[PDB]
Amino acid sequence: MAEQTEKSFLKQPKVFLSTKKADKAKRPGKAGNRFWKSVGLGFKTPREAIDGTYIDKKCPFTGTVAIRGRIIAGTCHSAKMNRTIIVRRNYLHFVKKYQRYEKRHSNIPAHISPCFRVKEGDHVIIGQCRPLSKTVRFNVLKVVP
Amino acid sequence: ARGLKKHLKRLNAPSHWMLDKLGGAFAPKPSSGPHKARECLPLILILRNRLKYALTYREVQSILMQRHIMVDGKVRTDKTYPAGFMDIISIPKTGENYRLLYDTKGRFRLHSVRDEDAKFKLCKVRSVQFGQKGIPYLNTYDGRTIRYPDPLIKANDTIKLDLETNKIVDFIKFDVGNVVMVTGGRNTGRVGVIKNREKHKGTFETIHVEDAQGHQFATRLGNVFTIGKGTKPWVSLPKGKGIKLTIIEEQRKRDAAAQAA
Amino acid sequence: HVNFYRNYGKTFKKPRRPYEKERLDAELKLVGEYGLRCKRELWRVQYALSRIRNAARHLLTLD
Amino acid sequence: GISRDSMHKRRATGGKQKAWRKKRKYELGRQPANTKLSSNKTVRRVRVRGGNVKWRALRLDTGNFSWGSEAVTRKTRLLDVVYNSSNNELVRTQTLVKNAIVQVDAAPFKQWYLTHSNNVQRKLEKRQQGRTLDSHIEEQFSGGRLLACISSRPGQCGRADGYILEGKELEFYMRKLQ
RNA sequence: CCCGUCGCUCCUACCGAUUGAAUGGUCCGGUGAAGUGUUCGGAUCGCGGCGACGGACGUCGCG
RNA sequence: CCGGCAUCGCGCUCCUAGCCCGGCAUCGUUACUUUGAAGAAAUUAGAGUGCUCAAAGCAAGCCAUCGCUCUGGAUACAUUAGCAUGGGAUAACAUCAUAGGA
RNA sequence: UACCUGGUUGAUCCUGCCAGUAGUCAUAUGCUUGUCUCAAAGAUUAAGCCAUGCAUGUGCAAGUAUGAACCAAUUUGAACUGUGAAACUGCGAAUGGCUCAUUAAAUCAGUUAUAGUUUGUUUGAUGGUACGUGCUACUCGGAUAACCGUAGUAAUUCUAGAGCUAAUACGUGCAACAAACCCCGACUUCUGGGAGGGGCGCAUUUAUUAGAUAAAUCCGAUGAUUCAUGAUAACUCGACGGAUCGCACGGCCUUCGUGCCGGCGACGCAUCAUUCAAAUUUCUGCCCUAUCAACUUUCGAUGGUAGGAUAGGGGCCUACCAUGGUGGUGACGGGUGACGGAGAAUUAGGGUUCGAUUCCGGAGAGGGAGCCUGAGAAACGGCUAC
Ligand SMILES: [Mg+2]
Ligand SMILES: [Mg+2]
Ligand SMILES: [Mg+2]
Ligand SMILES: [Mg+2]
Ligand SMILES: [Mg+2]
Ligand SMILES: [Mg+2]
Ligand SMILES: [Mg+2]
Ligand SMILES: [Mg+2]
Ligand SMILES: [Mg+2]
Ligand SMILES: [Mg+2]
Ligand SMILES: [Mg+2]
Ligand SMILES: [Mg+2]
Ligand SMILES: [Mg+2]
Ligand SMILES: [Mg+2]
Repeated sequence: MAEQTEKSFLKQPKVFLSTKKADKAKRPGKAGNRFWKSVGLGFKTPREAIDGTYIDKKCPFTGTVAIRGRIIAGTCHSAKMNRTIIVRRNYLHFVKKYQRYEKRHSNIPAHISPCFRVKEGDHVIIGQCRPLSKTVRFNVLKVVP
Repeated sequence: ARGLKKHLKRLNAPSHWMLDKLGGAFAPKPSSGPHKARECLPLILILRNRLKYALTYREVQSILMQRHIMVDGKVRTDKTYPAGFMDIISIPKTGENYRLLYDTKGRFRLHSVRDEDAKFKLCKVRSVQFGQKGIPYLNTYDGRTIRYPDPLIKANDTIKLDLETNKIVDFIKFDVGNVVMVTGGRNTGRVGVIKNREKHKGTFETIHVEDAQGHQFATRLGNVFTIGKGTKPWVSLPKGKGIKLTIIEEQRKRDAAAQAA
Repeated sequence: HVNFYRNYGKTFKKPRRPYEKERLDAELKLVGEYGLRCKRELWRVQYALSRIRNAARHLLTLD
Repeated sequence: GISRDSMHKRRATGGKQKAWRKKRKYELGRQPANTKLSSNKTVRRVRVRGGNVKWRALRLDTGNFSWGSEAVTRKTRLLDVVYNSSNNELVRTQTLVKNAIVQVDAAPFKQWYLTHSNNVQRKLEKRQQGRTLDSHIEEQFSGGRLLACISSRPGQCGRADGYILEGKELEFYMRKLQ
């Protein structure tokens, strides 16, 4: 459909689509149903991920990646990549001699599941996963515009 | 390094072994076993250091090659064997039996027990789950794996294990209201009673404990080890009944004990 | 090489001002009256005293 | 030799990265197997970390293929590779990798479907109540072969295993083979 | 009291025609030892079938 | 010095839940501060102890200094970052006039 | 000890530096040197070069002793007995020791993660089917050292050929059911049935399927999983599933036959868990320099899909596609007479400077590069090449 735009047919692992005795209430990812999961740590699975048609191996809610480690919160800084954003963390670093502060920042790449929509400069909550690319080790879980 | 390390330099040895810093360049380096080598007490220290049954390295070996020392029911001739918390060390030749328990200062002590209370130990369960062919089995925190447990025993609980029959004989359900002896951190040695448990999704669970003499403290789940059901514990306590005290309390203890002498 | 781990320390300290008559005479008074062999014996007593006084002052600062 | 460390890479800033180390053996890679599809089967063992073994298959001829909706898996032959989504030159070289598209003799499947006295017919008749067998599979059968996808790593486990395409997947690869 | 030019003695640095000189690295182009993987190869070495043939022989059994 | 209430204290099914009753959890975030956990030893500070003193060391001391007794081998500091707990003055950043409010 | 003093003037009060004054677990050098305890010592320049010697080998009752021995010595079946050298087999040599050249978000420290992996060994638990047409196990190989003997070469733990002989070396090779369930399926009666009888340990790989609510007979785990785990269909030219070794004896006959047994141990195979660890990995933190403002990107620079490779995640690498990524909050470059930390010196407080060196982590073995063995090495008291 809209997802099948690449040189190979993209599908979720371990869901048998051409099932014989199908159903609408067995379990997520059983009898042909699209698979989804709840990440945990008090986050809620977006409805657009639940009844979604996108296929994303790296999505927190429908893909194979697990969220574990740190939970950082920041603001979106760049959304000009395919399914990946750069977020800014702004923080205060203490300068001990002068007993004062200075403003520092860090750029964190994070994978953005198609179930979200991000402008530039939205509040994002990202959670850590296994390395997904050279620089990405975090996944977007919440977006507040 | 291109492989495993086999020496333990004396300054890097655990602080609760109380090894003196000029007594050589190396420390015994506990061999792999049922305890994590930073929370164990090798046989070299049990014989040579604490019990003063031997004066040198080689005397400990002369003791062990003769099959006197028995650890938890089997004879262990390895010299750096990692004996640990709640193990039993038995010398039948002298007919003497010790349970390894903590003292309030965080150091292992050999508490003498009777022969009745040496055929059993307690052990905390690491987890329970299925194995090959659907068989359920539980993990302890000292290596033992038991198959076909009571289907109620869940993780973090305690079990009594007879050394003779090697199976379970009773268990304690980890929960609020039981006595627990702390096995890590600064509070190791202190017994107490579980008063509160607060969960935190994605981090360590923390336990809030209250001593019998009123002092209140806290630790994390991994460092708590239940001893008994209810306020009564199932096993003997050492010279102090697991009650921490301030430095001023023991200063008073020394000076008050200095008037009768 | 163990035995490198044995501690050792300094017990005295020389005066900041080498030649001042007042301190010179005050120190010689003690070196004579108590039959000490040299100034170092007086200075190590002073250094031990200064240690115990710093400890006392710190404890007095607290509540 | 071939290596899997990040040292030769440039930093994310694009700054060059100085060499502070030599290459470590726990970082190695090996050259690929590019398993050809040919009769003279050859699978050659590899000693890998931990003392374990991987089976590098250099040349395979038969395979194990599952037909999902019918819940049967049978050994068969591989006749050709027709489409590879990574590189066409792999197709031109008849190289087997995971997710390649292959044609399969399908006769063992046909003979299973030939199956499915009195009690025997009172079971053929129990079945055939749910016979669907969408025409897309039927046409391929009359052709003699089935389109299949490899679901194993021949250069890793030394085998060519897979499934027959069905439904959305089958029709997608059909329109791509056009 | 004091300024500068010029002359003498010592010192320090600067520019500099001279494709000045030496030296190490880097990039691109080429040549490329040796190892590792692979394709052939096959000295000889193994049931040395067999014809039931007279230690040989070759058809060999595959390694 | 503080708990526990009451004035004109936005709620609870679910955990703790007194004999109809305090003290319940998500529908703004931080800095700051308080307390705790987890923090290698050696070094530093520091408790004990007459190596003859000291620099040290981690010992030793009593027994009738007779078939062994009592033992010790504390405690603390650890900026910044990370985890958790109470406070909500001070100061940030986000924001009730489209009522799309409860 | 929260401290100052000499010096610009004819004299004054200042600014301001110079000089003094003290320390250094700080190096050298000079003069001197009686006792006791203590203990740094080719780091700095040359991570420059090395004669010679030594630094890693190893035996239990428990792998293999007529190859030649010592010591018993046999009554001359039966032992090479008791004790062994040598040699095969196994294991270890990947730890320790030394140094600080390279290395400035690198290493490293605190703090995370593996639901992203490997792990000889220790410890606990565990283990049927090998073919028999699953109807209780189905047979024993050759060849090599120590030795013996003929040599080569100037030469070396350089080497060729011949005669012997072992195994826990090497190579074959018996297999424990109800088959529990699953698919076939001659006939029976009509099936919802009965069914005679052929194909189904543990690993490998793939696929399908199960793995349970919500208040008016659901039943393991996590913060979170298509999880643990079970069933099913197949696959593989399967690493595997004991042809081994020590003493001890000691009940009882079925041929009274080392007779039926039966123990305590050693070593070894495979799986899980544990322990001993490693590898990757999250957040924050590092000196001077702008007379270093743009850098990276064709040739991987940032991301996406599918693969290949790896123990495993990942542009790690390949193909295709998108145009990103870092930067005055200092990127990129340059200097470092820069390994990081614990720590050191001086310290009223705040600070300043140092940290080659015995503990932790990293890195290297003349410079690069490539490897074999192995659980573990990109090893150098291992190899190959320059
Ligand atoms: Mg080393
Ligand atoms: Mg050891
Ligand atoms: Mg001052
Ligand atoms: Mg003047
Ligand atoms: Mg004058
Ligand atoms: Mg000066
Ligand atoms: Mg990619
Ligand atoms: Mg991938
Ligand atoms: Mg350097
Ligand atoms: Mg140097
Ligand atoms: Mg070191
Ligand atoms: Mg090295
Ligand atoms: Mg050299
Ligand atoms: Mg090397």
